[PDB]
Amino acid sequence: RNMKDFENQITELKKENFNLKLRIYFLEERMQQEFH
Amino acid sequence: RNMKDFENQITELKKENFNLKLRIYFLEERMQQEFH
Amino acid sequence: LLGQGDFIRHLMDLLKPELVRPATTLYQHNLTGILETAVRATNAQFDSPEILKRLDVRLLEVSPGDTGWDVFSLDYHVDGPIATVFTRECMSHYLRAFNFLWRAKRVEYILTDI
Amino acid sequence: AEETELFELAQAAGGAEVFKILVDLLKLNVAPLAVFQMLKSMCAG
Amino acid sequence: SEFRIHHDVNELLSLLRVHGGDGAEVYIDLLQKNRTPYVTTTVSAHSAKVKIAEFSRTPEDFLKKYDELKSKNTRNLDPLVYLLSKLMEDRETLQYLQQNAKERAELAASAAASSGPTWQQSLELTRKMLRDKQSKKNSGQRLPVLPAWVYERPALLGDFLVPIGSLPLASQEAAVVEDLLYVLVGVDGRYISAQPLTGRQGRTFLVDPNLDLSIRELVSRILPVAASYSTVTRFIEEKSSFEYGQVNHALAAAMRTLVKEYLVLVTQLEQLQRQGLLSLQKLWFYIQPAMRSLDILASLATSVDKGECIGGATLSLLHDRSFSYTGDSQAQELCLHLTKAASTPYFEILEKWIYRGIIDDPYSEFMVEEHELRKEKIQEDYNDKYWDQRYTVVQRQIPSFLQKMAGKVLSTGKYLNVVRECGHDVTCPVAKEVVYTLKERAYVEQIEKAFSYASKVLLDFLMGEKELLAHLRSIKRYFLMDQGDFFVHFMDLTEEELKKPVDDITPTRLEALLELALRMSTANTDPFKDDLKIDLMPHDLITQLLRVLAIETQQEKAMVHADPTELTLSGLEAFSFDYVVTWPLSLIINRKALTRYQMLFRHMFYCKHVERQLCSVWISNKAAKRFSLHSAKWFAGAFTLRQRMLNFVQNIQSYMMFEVMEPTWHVLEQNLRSASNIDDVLGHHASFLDNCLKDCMLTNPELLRVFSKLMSVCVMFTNCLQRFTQSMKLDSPQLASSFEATITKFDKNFSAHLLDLLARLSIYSTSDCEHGMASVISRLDFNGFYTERLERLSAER
Repeated sequence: RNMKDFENQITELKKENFNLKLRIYFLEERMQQEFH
Repeated sequence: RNMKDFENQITELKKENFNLKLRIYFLEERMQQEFH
Repeated sequence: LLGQGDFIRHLMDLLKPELVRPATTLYQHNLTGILETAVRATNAQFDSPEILKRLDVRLLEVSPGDTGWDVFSLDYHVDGPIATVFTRECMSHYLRAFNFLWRAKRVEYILTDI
Repeated sequence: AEETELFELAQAAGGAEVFKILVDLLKLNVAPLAVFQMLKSMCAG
Repeated sequence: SEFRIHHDVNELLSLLRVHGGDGAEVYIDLLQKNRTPYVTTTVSAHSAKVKIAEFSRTPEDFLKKYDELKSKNTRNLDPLVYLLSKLMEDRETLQYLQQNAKERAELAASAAASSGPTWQQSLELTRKMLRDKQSKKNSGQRLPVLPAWVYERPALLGDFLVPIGSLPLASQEAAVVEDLLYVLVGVDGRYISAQPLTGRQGRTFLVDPNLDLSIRELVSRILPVAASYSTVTRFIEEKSSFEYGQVNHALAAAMRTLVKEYLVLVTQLEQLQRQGLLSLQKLWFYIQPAMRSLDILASLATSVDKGECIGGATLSLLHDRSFSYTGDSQAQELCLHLTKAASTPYFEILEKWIYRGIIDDPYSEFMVEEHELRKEKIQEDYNDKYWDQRYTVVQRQIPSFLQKMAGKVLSTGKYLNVVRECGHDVTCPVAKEVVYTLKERAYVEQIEKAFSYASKVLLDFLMGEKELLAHLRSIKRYFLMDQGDFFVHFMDLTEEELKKPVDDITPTRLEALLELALRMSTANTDPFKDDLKIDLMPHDLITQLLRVLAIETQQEKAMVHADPTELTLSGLEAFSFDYVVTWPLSLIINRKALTRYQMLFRHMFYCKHVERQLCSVWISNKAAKRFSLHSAKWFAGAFTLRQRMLNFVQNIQSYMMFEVMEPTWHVLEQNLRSASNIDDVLGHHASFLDNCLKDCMLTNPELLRVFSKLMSVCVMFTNCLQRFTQSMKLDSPQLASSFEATITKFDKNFSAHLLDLLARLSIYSTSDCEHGMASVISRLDFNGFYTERLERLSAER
């Protein structure tokens, strides 16, 4: 086991949530554009 | 840093990732409903 | 097994103010790059990047009353058949043996510094 | 997702709520025991 | 899809009404560790059945229904047994779940209170249902429906539509023999009749009630193949329909060969009856060997229609029944030939989808169901469907002998249809055919070899005929700065129109300048210089990023909902680039990736716009060398603060440019220099994209706001500074009051912002570790006349 692994997991979780939020933002933009 | 800070951040990150997944699911459901 | 001493000498050269501090002042990015920089400098320059991946850094518990030279420890990734060799019980035994070796290594390094 | 067959199994169970979301999960290539453990994890409440 | 599980996790938590604990936020990761592209959810069904029967309250109905369900052969059934027994064992989960389900039923009740088969008709109905599910599913494909005279003109399949009580005993045996010769021909006898049944049921055979009981029983014992042939003729008829499948029509034709042999053996039996030499024992002595041959195929066909098996699911059932008839070589070798014959259409379809890559499924029976999509949409939508739902995979139409490598097969098929959409498809260099076998390592080895050769062809075509590395090279010189001459040309020219407000300037002017700079520069080396363009971001790279980063925390609707019409957009604010890459060629350029490369270029353009503004303001105060070294005191202080912020600009630029740009670029160049396939390329591209998502420090909302405020303050300072320098040039309100030794006020504001900047680079970067802190907060105090104040600010925190 390692504690630096928990550190890297945080970076990976941040990048994953960043991609998720980028998808959410683009999706919300598309939703607002198409529905209005 | 400290050992508990990483665990608390990981718990919060997991909760936030689950919330992001639910929000993306709602967004995708809205996309399916409107565009299809 | 606390073998090649060059890494320990690297830690003496660098971690003197970080390990000297209590466990409450753990720093990770610097610790991560400390060994990486000293792998190419010490005799561990021949260590395979795969070996450096099998190796890692870890922590045991929280106790601020101990200087990091006594408190700070490492980690290692045991994977595949290597995981089947360093069993979790065997991993515990290896970690405890490394703990005793580092307890004496820290005492020896402190004696050299004294 | 063979909702007819799911309800048929539920009726033939004769046990103690449809929970077909779990039937979807089991048909989502979920382990028949990894969710079994979560069944008690959530049953604890 | 991938979040349908997260939705199901939340739904299950709500249904169970589980408040205490952490919920499924971990149990979802348990299912995330219990997910696979293949299915092996088969349990020791005997053991599971024993456990279930032990836990059963009314086991008779449970056993009957279990037998019926295994006859239905539904999916996820056995893994449900592997969950059922695991829950009956989890008595704690069992008690807490029986209580939870009783509570859910009670809550639903409270909410509510407050608020005989005709085999021919069944065949016709099933034929109509199959025709409907073939026509509607085709949805634009001709249905080769057979003439309705097939459903009409009965007996086209060919099945069945003198006192004997006083007959002599030996004469009774011989007469029953003759009548049986008529009966086993699908025809009436003289003492034993047949009757049609209701549904898929056997021909209810009557018999002379006056017949001798020992002979009648011997006939009843030999009758068993009677229904096996009546139904076999029905099975050879019904599944011949193209709506029953063309492959299932081959399946019925295969059975035709053996039913013909069963007829031939009945004909040769006629030879012995025409010799007047028939003995009932010799019949049974011969009927015994063949009734088994009829029965095995009768049961396999009965199940093949009872499960309505079709596509690869039918092949799965066939391989199953093969292993189930393992133990009787009189059936195992026959099913070995049956499966061999059936594989032909299946292996041809797979090889058509694989060995040729061109999936062709008139009945849509193949696993790989190419979901049609328009490639035009992906060229503009950040969402992509071509590379994801262009070749969808139908899980049900899949044989089990390739489920383990069905994923690799799907990858090869997707790359094969990919080379077809690229218009460079060729037959595989090796085109060995697939043969049905109980062994599957042959098929899997062929699959592996095909995947290797398919990578060797498709990846080579990608890096060749598309040569996207050159497109990346231009995606660096253009769209990533790195073209020094081009950037200088843009600064010298586009400063004119970016000065005009976002509406003030004309995009005809902008595109004209975009063309003219290249026409008046020395950067013709771009062979794809046309694949660059100019776009009007209808938001600020910061305002949009602000609403995006502040998502679901405190600005999901507080600032994500903000509209830019209420605000004024800077002429440089809308500035952005556009690119064009073909759907077959350079399809890697997606609207999401273009959005990322444009957001990076947006920050780069805001940065270079500030850099040029500061450099110009410095050149604007060029009189200080000849001007008084003391009288320009209101200018000497600004000269010092101009480098005070020039260093901050140069540092914030070079840090990202050398530690955010070089790492992503060179690491992506290495990953692509060793890329294997399309997924490998997507990963090496994400090395430059997802990693660049934080290489430029683009994921901290607080830090983004702080840096934006600093940039805004420095822009305002250089604005009133330009106003003052222009008033000084001309002499050589709010703007007239923007020179009150305003260097002090600007220092108070910008320095307060920089104080919070250093505070963030210390605290937030300390909590994030990383080298970004040592590269910026530590970069912020190069000498002691920039760190002493930061050290005191750190203490004052």
